[PDB]
Amino acid sequence: LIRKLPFQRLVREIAQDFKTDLRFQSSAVMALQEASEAYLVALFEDTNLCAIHAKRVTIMPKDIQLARRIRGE
Amino acid sequence: KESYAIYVYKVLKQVHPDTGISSKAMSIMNSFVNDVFERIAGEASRLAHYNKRSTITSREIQTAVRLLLPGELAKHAVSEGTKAVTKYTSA
Amino acid sequence: KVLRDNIQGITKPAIRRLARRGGVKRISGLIYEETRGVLKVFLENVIRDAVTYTEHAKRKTVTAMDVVYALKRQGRTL
Amino acid sequence: TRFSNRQNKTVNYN
Amino acid sequence: GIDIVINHRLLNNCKENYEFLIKWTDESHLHNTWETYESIGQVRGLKRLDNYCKQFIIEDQQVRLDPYVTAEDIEIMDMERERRLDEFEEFHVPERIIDSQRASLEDGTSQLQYLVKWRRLNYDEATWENATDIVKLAPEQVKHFQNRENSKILPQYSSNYTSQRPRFEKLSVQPPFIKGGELRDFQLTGINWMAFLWSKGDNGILADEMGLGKTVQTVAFISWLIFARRQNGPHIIVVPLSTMPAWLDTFEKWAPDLNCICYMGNQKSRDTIREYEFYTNPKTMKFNVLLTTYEYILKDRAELGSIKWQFMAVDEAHRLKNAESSLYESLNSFKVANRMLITGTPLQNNIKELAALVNFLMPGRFTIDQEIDFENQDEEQEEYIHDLHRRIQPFILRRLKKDVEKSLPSKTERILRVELSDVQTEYYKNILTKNYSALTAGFSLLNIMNELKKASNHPYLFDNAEERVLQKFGDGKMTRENVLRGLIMSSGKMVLLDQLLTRLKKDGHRVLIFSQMVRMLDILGDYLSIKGINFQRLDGTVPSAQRRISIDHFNSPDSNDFVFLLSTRAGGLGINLMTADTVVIFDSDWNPQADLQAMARAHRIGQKNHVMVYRLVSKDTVEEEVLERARKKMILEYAII
Amino acid sequence: KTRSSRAGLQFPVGRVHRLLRKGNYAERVGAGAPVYLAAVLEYLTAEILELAGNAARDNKKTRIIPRHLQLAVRNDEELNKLLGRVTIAQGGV
DNA sequence: GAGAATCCCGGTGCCGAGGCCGCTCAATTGGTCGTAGACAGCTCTAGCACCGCTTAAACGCACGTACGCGCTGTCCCCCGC
DNA sequence: CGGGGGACAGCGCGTACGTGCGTTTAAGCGGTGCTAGAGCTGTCTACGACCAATTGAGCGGCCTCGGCACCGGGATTCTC
Ligand SMILES: Nc1ncnc2c1ncn2[C@@H]1O[C@H](COP(=O)(O)OP(=O)(O)O)[C@@H](O)[C@H]1O
Ligand code: BEF
Ligand SMILES: [Mg+2]
Repeated sequence: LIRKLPFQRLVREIAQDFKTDLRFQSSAVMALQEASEAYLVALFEDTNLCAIHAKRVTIMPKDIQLARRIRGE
Repeated sequence: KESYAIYVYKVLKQVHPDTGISSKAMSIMNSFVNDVFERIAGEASRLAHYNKRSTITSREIQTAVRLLLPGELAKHAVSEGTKAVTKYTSA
Repeated sequence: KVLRDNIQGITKPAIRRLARRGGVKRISGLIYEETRGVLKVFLENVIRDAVTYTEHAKRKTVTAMDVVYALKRQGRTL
Repeated sequence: TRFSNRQNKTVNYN
Repeated sequence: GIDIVINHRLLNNCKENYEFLIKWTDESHLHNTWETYESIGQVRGLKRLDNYCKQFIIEDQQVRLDPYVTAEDIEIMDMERERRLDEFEEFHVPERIIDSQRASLEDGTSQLQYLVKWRRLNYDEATWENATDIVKLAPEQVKHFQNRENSKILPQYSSNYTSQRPRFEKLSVQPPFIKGGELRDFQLTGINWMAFLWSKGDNGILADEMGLGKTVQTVAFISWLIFARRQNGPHIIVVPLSTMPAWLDTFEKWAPDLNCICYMGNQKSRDTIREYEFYTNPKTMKFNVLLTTYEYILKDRAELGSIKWQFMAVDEAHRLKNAESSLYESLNSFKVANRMLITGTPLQNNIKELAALVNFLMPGRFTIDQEIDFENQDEEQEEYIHDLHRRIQPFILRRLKKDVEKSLPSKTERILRVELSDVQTEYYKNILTKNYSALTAGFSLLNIMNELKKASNHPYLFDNAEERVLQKFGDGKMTRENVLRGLIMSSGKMVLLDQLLTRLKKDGHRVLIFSQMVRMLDILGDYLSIKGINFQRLDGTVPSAQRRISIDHFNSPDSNDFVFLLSTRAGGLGINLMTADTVVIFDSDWNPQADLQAMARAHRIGQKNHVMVYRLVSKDTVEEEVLERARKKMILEYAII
Repeated sequence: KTRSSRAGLQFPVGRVHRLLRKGNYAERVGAGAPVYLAAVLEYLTAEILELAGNAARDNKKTRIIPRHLQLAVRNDEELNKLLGRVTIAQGGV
């Protein structure tokens, strides 16, 4: 769903912050895509539950913050 | 290399020989097998240490699985383990 | 060529698709920047530990197995 | 032949 | 629906007053008419008129209001105008009729429409238009269409040959099928030797030198085998994109009566080609020969693989390097009675590539294997390479212009050793030294060779270098001339080549620039434009039509654009630039044969005069090592000869 | 006959018996434990594979694929709640 | 403004914390033996960078409506005693 | 049990979001080409494990003293 080239360029940027010189297996990039997609989708399902509890059709950033606090923190 | 795919194939043919399996699914089964194994083993070890025991036996695993596993799956699996070890020991 | 991809690479249509997969009906236009931040944090959390795994192997290259170790423990907690 | 012990809900996955 | 206007003629003034040469979504280019905003009213696609209104506004702004726009920029605008309008007029001339049908009109009458394709244009536009105009505008095209409808050169007219192969031997007569010129002994002997090889039954390689006639030779041979060997069943010619028009032009001059096609474009284009052009009564396929590019094979791999091909021909056949190439796979999923591989140099790099080629010709028939391989000197490998040489020699044709036609004047070739700038020295050191702060000042060390090589051609390939350079100049930013200086000073090669270019400018010499690096060819494009030079660029990004017409114009003798700038990967192959006397290379590749190909782009049957060739080599930097490895690769060529 | 076939089991009792040492889980291991372990391993995989086979069969596919596994895993609440933190690569929602 | 609740101050009890002493077990010291790890070298492959080409996706703008927000009024419940 | 406040519903208005359309842009795929490090193998030496003896500290029990908590009274502070 999410685009491997942008995604992996982001990944390498962040890695470059910690190490400053890396190599990556493409399988590692794939795994990071799968993980990030699954995590984000779960968080979306949560935040939607929040939005409907607040009787909105639109989700709001407040719903993201709340969901992340309650589940994640 | 040290992998179960042949055993997966055995039980696959034993459970649904009309179904093939993707290598991806096969690898997922291998990852799954390793995960459940390390889960039960790590628990049984720590239980044995708690019991001050240097040895692991059927009881430890039989207890650990009843701890890990959902209630139906537990007593079904427990019965399968006891049946199997009965056959093994009676042989 | 002035823009930088790390933020931009994750972009309105893909976020929309993720939301639709998440069953969301409608979204405020503000949401995307929250999620990018959250994504960065999530990504940042995992990759740091993958780096340290790679350090303990003293290897330059990061494998999917290192990712699996970091993602295994971190994912279960989160 | 590897029979299943549990009695569980029937599912349609199609 | 609305389609976007050819031309405009006489902001609210712009909207009310003016008139535009519309086109419509279902009507061919000849249905263009002058229309006005209120006369059309609201119609589907009016945003195109809005776009053209915006364009016309900015045209007025650039042509008339901006005081800076120089006279030569107005002349370039007039060129853009007249060149595009002439190309619209070419879209207003048919190129092909595909089929004919009579259809009922709303008046209850009926009319005979010809499915018409148009010049510079393809089967996305092509549509049924009443023959009443076709018959008067291009009766030649009507005649050719009536020929192409009826050639009986079609798959159903030929058998499964492989069971039998009659002999052939060399001949000394001009091919009678050919309208396009006059073969000499070498082209004819091409025809002869290919016919003999076919008559052994075999698949062959043509490697007489680059630009020496292969295209005309191969069309003459395919014509011979169609006529002589009744090879009426489809032949597939796979061609590098840029040369597909020239191959067409070859047919359109050398055997214009043949029923052959080029296969390209969007799925709609390719579908309409398949159904209308290929299929009869959907199957049997109307064409005798299909041109394709490599990727358009993959675009229809199994579909075209369903045809019983009688002949495969392959330009730049080193495009097939190894068995695992997706192309090599697809071409061996295809089945064919004959294969012929064309390249003015038979191997780029290594014995394994030639092994894969000969396996593609005759799989497993040649005992060529790593167990004897190219140790730089070895009696056993040198014996076996001469054994392979004599084994292959019946199956390769090779000559130089030195053999073929001493009339063709030779090439000067020279290396231009040049010093680093201070900027070059700094950055190169800052790659030899590992300075993450220097990277942070303008960011990866993960390929040091590439970083230092591209730096070594130009530090402006790091974007912060232009800022920090022109700011340490301080005046550099301030004016075009100060920018020009602050740029050109930054590499010694740039200074030298600027001197040489100024000399050629005084000479009136016509010159080709080549590089591996598209960003460098951009920096050089900007340098040329700020220097006020007239030139064209070519690289793999420009689509077919603009690149084609760019080549055509530059080959036109009146072309004031005296410089052509080219990528190697796209521009170095297949093309003839006979208007250019001189060639320069900023950087050799790992592979020498690519450089020989670039040279061939100048060096051709059509070259009028002795050519001159220069290589810009930085002093004490890795390219010398690259050059020595490329020379070792050339030693492999010298060993196989 | 081999320990597995003696138990009727279709898994490498010798491997896991070795692995119980190789993983340091205990310096001693009792002979039934690897057998009992193998029995429950076989049972567990059979239950999931049966559901996944239905999933492939229902999707008219012979190939069991991550989608079919994921669909099975999420349909049983017990497996799903057992596997609530397991994530299936290329297993869609 | 008045009353109720909260805080501060002082005394006393009660127990726990802190210290001391003696004994036992663990920790330390020294020696022996082997294997695991470290080091070095070689070969293989996968990872990195860039170009060529197609096409689909993404972006930007305009148009429309629907949803969200705020306001108002009524009613029930929960809070407080 | 009584009273007051919050909750809920309905209505109006404006803006934001969604959809359509066209054009631009970068991804996706294939190929080019090379080098680095990945992994494997072999060898040697250091380090820990094991065993034995000795010594000192820690643990356990007991005693004494001080700190903390609770209770009562008065003054301060908040709330209606
Ligand atoms: N038989 C011929 N007579 C005259 N000119 C020729 C002949 N063959 C080729 N040429 C010239 O060569 C040019 C084509 O180069 P070509 O040989 O087709 O490249 P290649 O064969 O290397 O692909 C044409 O412009 C044409 O003028
Ligand atoms: F293919 Be030729 F050398 F132009
Ligand atoms: Mg050619």
